[PDB]
Amino acid sequence: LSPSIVISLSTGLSLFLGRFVFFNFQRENVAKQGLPEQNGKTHFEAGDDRAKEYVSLLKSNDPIGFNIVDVLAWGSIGHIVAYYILATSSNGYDPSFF
Amino acid sequence: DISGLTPCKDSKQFAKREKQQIKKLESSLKLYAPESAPALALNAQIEKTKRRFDNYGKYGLLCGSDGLPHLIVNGDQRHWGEFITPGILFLYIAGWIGWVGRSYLIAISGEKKPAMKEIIIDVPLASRIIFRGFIWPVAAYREFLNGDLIAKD
Amino acid sequence: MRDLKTYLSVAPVLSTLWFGSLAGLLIEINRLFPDALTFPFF
Amino acid sequence: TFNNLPSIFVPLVGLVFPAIAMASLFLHIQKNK
Amino acid sequence: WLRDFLWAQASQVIQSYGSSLSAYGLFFLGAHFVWAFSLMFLFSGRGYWQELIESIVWAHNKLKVAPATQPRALSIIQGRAVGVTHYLLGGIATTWAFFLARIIAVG
Amino acid sequence: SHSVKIYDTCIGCTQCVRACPTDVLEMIPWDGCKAKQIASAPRTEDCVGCKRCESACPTDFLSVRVYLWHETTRSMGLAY
Amino acid sequence: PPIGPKRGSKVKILRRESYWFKNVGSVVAVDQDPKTRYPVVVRFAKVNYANISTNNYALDEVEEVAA
Amino acid sequence: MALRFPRFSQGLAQDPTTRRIWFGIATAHDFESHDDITEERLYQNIFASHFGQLAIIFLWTSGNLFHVAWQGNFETWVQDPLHVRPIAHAIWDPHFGQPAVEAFTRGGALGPVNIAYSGVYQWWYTIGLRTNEDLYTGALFLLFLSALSLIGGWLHLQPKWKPRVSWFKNAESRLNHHLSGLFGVSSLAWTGHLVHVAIPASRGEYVRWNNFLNVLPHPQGLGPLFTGQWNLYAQNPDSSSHLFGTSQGSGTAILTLLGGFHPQTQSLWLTDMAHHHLAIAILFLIAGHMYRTNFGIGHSIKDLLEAHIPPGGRLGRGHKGLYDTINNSIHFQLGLALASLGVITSLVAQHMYSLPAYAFIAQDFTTQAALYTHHQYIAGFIMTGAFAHGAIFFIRDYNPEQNEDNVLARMLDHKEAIISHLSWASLFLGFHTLGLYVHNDVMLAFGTPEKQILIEPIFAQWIQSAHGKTSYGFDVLLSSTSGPAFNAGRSIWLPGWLNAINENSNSLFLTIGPGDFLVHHAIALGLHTTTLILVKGALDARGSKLMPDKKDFGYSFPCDGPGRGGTCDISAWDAFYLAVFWMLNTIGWVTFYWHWKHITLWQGNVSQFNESSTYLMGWLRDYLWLNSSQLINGYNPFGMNSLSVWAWMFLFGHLVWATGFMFLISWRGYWQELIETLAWAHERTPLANLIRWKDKPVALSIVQARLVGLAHFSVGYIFTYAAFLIASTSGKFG
Amino acid sequence: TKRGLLLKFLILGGGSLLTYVSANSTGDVLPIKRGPQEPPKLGPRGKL
Ligand code: CLA
Ligand code: CLA
Ligand code: CLA
Ligand code: CLA
Ligand code: CLA
Ligand SMILES: CC1=C(/C=C/C(C)=C/C=C/C(C)=C/C=C/C=C(C)/C=C/C=C(C)/C=C/C2=C(C)CCCC2(C)C)C(C)(C)CCC1
Ligand SMILES: CC1=C(C/C=C(\C)CCC[C@H](C)CCC[C@H](C)CCCC(C)C)C(=O)c2ccccc2C1=O
Ligand SMILES: CC1=C(C/C=C(\C)CCC[C@H](C)CCC[C@H](C)CCCC(C)C)C(=O)c2ccccc2C1=O
Ligand code: SF4
Repeated sequence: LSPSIVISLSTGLSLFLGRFVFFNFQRENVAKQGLPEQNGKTHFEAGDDRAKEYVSLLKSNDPIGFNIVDVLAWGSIGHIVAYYILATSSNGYDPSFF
Repeated sequence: DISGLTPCKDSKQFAKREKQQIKKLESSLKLYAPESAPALALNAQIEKTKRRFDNYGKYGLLCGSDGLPHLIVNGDQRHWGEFITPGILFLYIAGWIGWVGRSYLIAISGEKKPAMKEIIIDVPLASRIIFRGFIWPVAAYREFLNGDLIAKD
Repeated sequence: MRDLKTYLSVAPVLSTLWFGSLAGLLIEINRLFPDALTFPFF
Repeated sequence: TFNNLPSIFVPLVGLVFPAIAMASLFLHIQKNK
Repeated sequence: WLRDFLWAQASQVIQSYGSSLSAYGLFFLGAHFVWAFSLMFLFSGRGYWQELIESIVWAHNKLKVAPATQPRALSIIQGRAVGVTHYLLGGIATTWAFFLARIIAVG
Repeated sequence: SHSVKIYDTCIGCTQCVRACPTDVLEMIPWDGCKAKQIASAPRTEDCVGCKRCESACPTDFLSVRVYLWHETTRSMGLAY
Repeated sequence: PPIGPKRGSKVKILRRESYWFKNVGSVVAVDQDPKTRYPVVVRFAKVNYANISTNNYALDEVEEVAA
Repeated sequence: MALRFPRFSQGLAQDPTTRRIWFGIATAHDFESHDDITEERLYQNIFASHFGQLAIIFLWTSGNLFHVAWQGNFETWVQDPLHVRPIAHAIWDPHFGQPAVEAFTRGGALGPVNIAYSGVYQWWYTIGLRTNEDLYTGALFLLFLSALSLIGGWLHLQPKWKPRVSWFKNAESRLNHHLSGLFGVSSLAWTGHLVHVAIPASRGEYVRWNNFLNVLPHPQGLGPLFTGQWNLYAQNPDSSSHLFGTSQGSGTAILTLLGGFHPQTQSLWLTDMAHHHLAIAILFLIAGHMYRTNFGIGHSIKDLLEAHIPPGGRLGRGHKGLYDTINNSIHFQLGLALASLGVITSLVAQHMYSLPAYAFIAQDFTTQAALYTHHQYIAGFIMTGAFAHGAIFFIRDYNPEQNEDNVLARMLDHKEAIISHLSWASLFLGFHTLGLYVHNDVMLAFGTPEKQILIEPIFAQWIQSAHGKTSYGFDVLLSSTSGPAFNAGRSIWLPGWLNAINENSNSLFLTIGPGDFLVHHAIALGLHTTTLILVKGALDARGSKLMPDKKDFGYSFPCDGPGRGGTCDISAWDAFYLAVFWMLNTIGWVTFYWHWKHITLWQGNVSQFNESSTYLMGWLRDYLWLNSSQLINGYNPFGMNSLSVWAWMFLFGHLVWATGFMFLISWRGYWQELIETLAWAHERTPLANLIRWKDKPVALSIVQARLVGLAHFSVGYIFTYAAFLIASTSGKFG
Repeated sequence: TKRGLLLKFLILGGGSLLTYVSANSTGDVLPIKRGPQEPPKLGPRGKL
């Protein structure tokens, strides 16, 4: 398996899990935690004028609600698992338990 | 032979320590008349030393490179006599004491001024309470199960 | 003797009697079984 | 003159700067607005 | 004084172990201790020790072994007395062990 | 200077005032105790902080209560 | 009606700032005046750090023990 | 705000006495207690102060670099490192006599100099930095960073950039950035340095800023990384014959996991450390992207604490409400921070000696001792401060009604159990450790060392035997060849690790014995007792049965009067103050143990420690009396030597350690009634009625004098032991 | 007489005289400016 094939397959199978399988769990956990609450109020509600949850980057169209940040997240997991596969395979290491 | 320690009956440094101490005592034994009382006390100390080293030989003590009996307190049966068989013999006796002095404190807890029995110990009451702690472990066990060991505030 | 047994019942007199007896016990044990580092009696 | 520079600065930091700082901070200690 | 007197003359009290003067060796260190043990009393104060004692008294009430003579930390004056007492004892016994070991082992 | 605040657990025994070496305290009329009096503290500016008032207060913890605070020449026990 | 516990009733203390907190005591007397804030005089077996065995407590700073 | 010098406090400014000066010095950095203070202004002052501290850190490092560049023999040290002495800085003392100039001339210097026992030579030589111009450039850059931190601290005090209170309370974005960038990108950048510079510098060529864009750290270059063939970065590990600083026996690998030491330097491989910092960079960059900041993903630390409530209520309400008692409380943040920092500082000390990272730092023996002693005393102090700030949190910042029944209030619910079981553990340890030490003292006294109670540390020897140390015959996971641990790692790092740990000459997992057991239990006594004092002062910070209103008196207050039996040293500050004594004792034990074990290893007679560490007259004779000969002979009547300064500092530390006893033993009241007589004498002495104080000269305050005695005590402790540990380890050098 | 001009004068005159007389002090007044004036001896363990 060439490394381009490995990277592409693992990334595809990561954001496939993110788009279809582990979407409702991730999103319901997100809604459960919700926001970082500083003394009941949120970080932006209490002030700071910099911790506003960006919506111009999260408004992207999808029938299920996939955004570019989930594309980065599932896909960072993708490239990470791909490089774990690639390095672990390219390292001729003998666990030699037996 | 645990922890890289030769036994003391086989350790050459242990026998060398024995011979060194014995020569140190004999060099002090020469200054006295062979029938005199200091000389006899030194000879008794010499036999005490010799049988001390023999007994540390026969009781399974392990000697290091320095040549001194080390105690293996981990749990090996061969060396339980170094820590656990004494240790239980401590926890018994110690738990005798605390089970006595606690019980006494419960027996003089219901007095009018119970502090004048702390400084003036009722020897009859204390002598009745002292041997209650002979078989203290079953009393402490049952009082733990009956809840009488821990006050409920 | 009345009120002497109360004095001998006092904490320091009783402590010195108990610890003198106990110390003599330990001392005579160490005379009988000197230089002990193991309990070999099982 | 680079082996002479310790002779310049060790007094200037150790005698002169302590006099400056002690005087200035003693005035700041006793000031009243 | 640290080198030619304290370090130099306190060689016989450390080589004392073995020969008769081993007690003077021992009474060196123990005296060295009790002096330092006094520093527990002089430096500290009754309040900390009373609060530690009340925690330990809680630990004793939880086993029906509460004493009737209520445990109180030493009086402030008594803490100072115990401190100066152990301080003088330890320092003076250190000096006594040092002196006697040195001078019995050299003259 | 200091802050000698008292609390309503006072019983009107008049020992905090009889111990005070600077007249910080004074008994006033009150209706909260059997003795019908309580120990005020007007002259807190004269308080040295010696806490004889609360080394004589026979309550469960304390009623008179000295909180050490800004130290003036009257509160630092200074005759110079 | 006499308010509070009785002149021999056993009681325990719920006052956080007391020496005898969560410790039982004996009610000496209860002041029946409804203007004294701390009427319940309690007597304790063991002295406090001030070598005092009694203090007046409130009605809600006290709890009639069931023993 | 106020008028006189404590402008931050109009209570000390309105103090006629000299207490104004002292307390305005002391309470200067206690921004929480100043007048007209807000949480916003408190946070902003803290931020600017952090900038000032970073500026001073970079300035101090620039000073080290400048004084090694200007006055150091660093260009000569990188030629023959293990036989040329480092030079910290020059010395221009106009009080020096000509013999002292003849004596302090070391390292092949033009004049008198000081020997760098700090290890900056070894560390700088290991990370590159060959010529003195490199150190000059580094000092210039750190001066620039000092000015940058000063600029930032001034800029973030102006109104246009004064950050808001809710910005310092963003406890998710800060963790995200600090894990990802401060911890991860910084470890990644240190890997970049170790790969582009320090590994080429160890293997000859000097990759500097002018020629680092046109040299390859690996001959292929980013093919292995992008193609995933990362094993190509572990091809030539410069095996077993590499001369550090020259290309003889060098290699091409940059991230090979070898384990163990260099053969020449007896330090770790720069390829190992490059791969290390790379690995933890990946781990910290991954761990950064955890806390939700702005982007709709991540955790909220609130709903992690709020959600970690166990059913059954064994903890109680769990961590329900603990985000607010840390985010809104800077003393909880500071206590946790100093706790972690003390743990990892002790870890730094315990790993830098046994796994030395720098070239020829295991070969200079005084450097290792100075470093271990330094970081361990720093760690003990930082730990004492962690606990002191936990106490200050419990007094100043703890809100019980906000955190009812949670995992933090349950501390105070059963604080007596914690304090009493710490008071059991410490009491047990002291009784038995001292009993065994005294038993062995008496046995050696009575000439019967065979009667000693020499309890072998089987449980640490078993761990050493679980790491490959074949010195006890336990045959455990890594000492046994037939095991899963000696199979899954026998091809990667266990060769080097085994060949390093089995070497009896290095500090890696030293061969221990019964003296090591006994002193480890003394160490446990010290840790448990310092912990007891500190935890007891933290949990009795809000109040006790003797003083339930302690929270109303603040952290530092003298006492509560002589009433109620006596309330001397009842504050949580006083608990801290007594715990500094027990801490200094504890670190003195750990460092005495370290220094004697290591000086006996370096000398060669490990048997000396093994037969002499079990009884305390062995510590007094064979360590303190024996190793202090060359020290106290630093200046004798017939001459002096290079250790004269350490003899003088030894006696100086003795003098101030004894002067602290004046303030600790002798208390106030005697001194106020003395200074009253002195004030009388000044006001009635002719030609001195002209001169009159403006600040009324009162004696030192009580809590102040406990602090001053503790400061003299600790200064003397530290200076005395530094002098002894450097002079003894530099008088002979192993 | 002028204090603000006396404090400044004493500071910038004392510091000047001190940093001057120390600079031009030959190797006869104070020995720190002489130098070693002796062959430097090797340290323990070769030099380390
Ligand atoms: C806490 C630390 C510690 C420990 C563990 C020990 C341990 C020991 N020391 Mg050391 N020692 C210590 C502190 C310590 N010492 C200190 C602080 C000092 C200075 C004061 C000394 C000074 C010292 C000296 C000078 C000597 C010792 C000796 C000994 C040994 C005691 C042998 C002996 O007489 O007991 C024998 C057992 C007893 C006395 C207990 C008997 C209890 C009674 C009879 C009741 C038991 C029976 C009971 C009814 C239960 C039966 C069961 C059932 C049928 C009911 C032992 C190895 C001696 C030795 O042999 O050297 C190794 C010795 O000469 N020690
Ligand atoms: C009379 C005793 C005495 C005195 C006064 C000095 C004086 C000095 N020695 Mg020392 N020395 C002495 C005896 C003495 N020596 C002896 C007997 C030996 C043994 C042979 C030595 C060995 C020795 C060595 C080995 C070195 C010195 C150095 C120095 C110089 C330090 C440079 C300086 O001022 O930096 C500034 C001083 C400091 C930073 C230290 C003061 C720290 C203060 C107290 C703490 C901070 C307090 C607070 C924040 C600020 C308050 C003050 C504020 C108003 C400014 C200085 C001239 C060094 C030197 O010349 O290098 C340049 C050096 O390396 N000396
Ligand atoms: C990725 C972006 C980023 C980065 C790099 C930083 C970096 C920093 N911030 Mg943070 N910050 C950020 C984002 C970031 N911040 C955001 C988004 C916010 C708003 C939420 C804040 C809010 C904030 C506050 C409120 C404060 C900081 C502070 C700091 C400084 C920490 C002090 C220090 O030097 O620790 C250095 C510590 C380390 C590098 C960790 C090392 C620990 C390891 C485990 C030790 C062992 C290895 C050791 C390094 C080896 C030594 C060997 C040899 C080289 C000596 C540091 C400059 C503080 C400061 O100082 O202000 C100026 C401060 O008060 N920041
Ligand atoms: C050598 C000096 C020394 C010694 C021995 C101790 C001992 C102790 N300190 Mg420390 N302490 C010291 C100095 C010392 N301290 C100093 C200088 C300070 C600074 C003020 C402190 C501050 C301090 C604090 C703040 C705390 C302690 C605590 C403790 C206890 C810790 C538990 C332990 O190890 O008990 C084991 C017992 C010992 C080590 C006692 C040794 C004596 C022997 C074993 C008893 C038998 C001797 C002999 C047979 C009696 C006969 C003599 C006579 C009747 C004729 C213990 C009593 C803690 C505490 O008490 O809580 C438990 C605590 O919270 N101490
Ligand atoms: C840390 C900084 C520091 C520095 C750089 C010096 C520098 C000096 N000291 Mg030291 N000293 C210091 C700290 C320091 N001292 C401290 C902290 C103490 C207390 C322990 C002492 C105690 C001390 C004593 C007791 C003596 C010295 C002496 C000396 C002089 C060297 C003797 C010699 O060979 O010259 C010989 C040179 C001369 C005799 C001519 C002196 C030239 C003077 C100083 C010029 C006047 C300058 C100016 C007008 C006054 C200062 C202005 C102010 C702003 C600083 C030299 C000027 C000796 C000395 O000279 O006495 C005066 C001496 O006896 N010092
Ligand atoms: C007072 C207070 C405070 C402070 C406190 C402190 C200061 C603490 C400390 C603490 C500490 C200082 C701690 C430490 C700890 C540690 C631990 C807990 C450990 C663990 C470990 C482990 C778990 C291990 C494991 C392992 C091993 C064994 C080795 C190898 C690897 C492994 C991983 C396997 C605060 C602020 C908080 C709050 C308030 C109160
Ligand atoms: C250690 C210490 C304490 C605690 C010391 C205690 C409370 C006194 C020691 C009492 C002994 C241990 C009581 C036990 C002796 C009994 C007679 C019981 C005998 C029965 C067996 C133990 C033999 C203080 O109260 C104190 C007060 C003021 C300043 C400094 C300090 C101080 O340093
Ligand atoms: C000696 C002593 C004094 C006398 C202390 C006097 C009044 C203060 C010190 C005298 C002068 C001011 C020496 C100053 C020494 C240092 C040079 C000052 C360093 C401070 C700078 C860093 C700012 C006390 O007042 C005292 C009070 C309470 C308990 C114990 C003691 C105590 O032991
Ligand atoms: S001493 Fe206490 S109870 Fe008595 S009058 Fe004063 S405040 Fe009231």
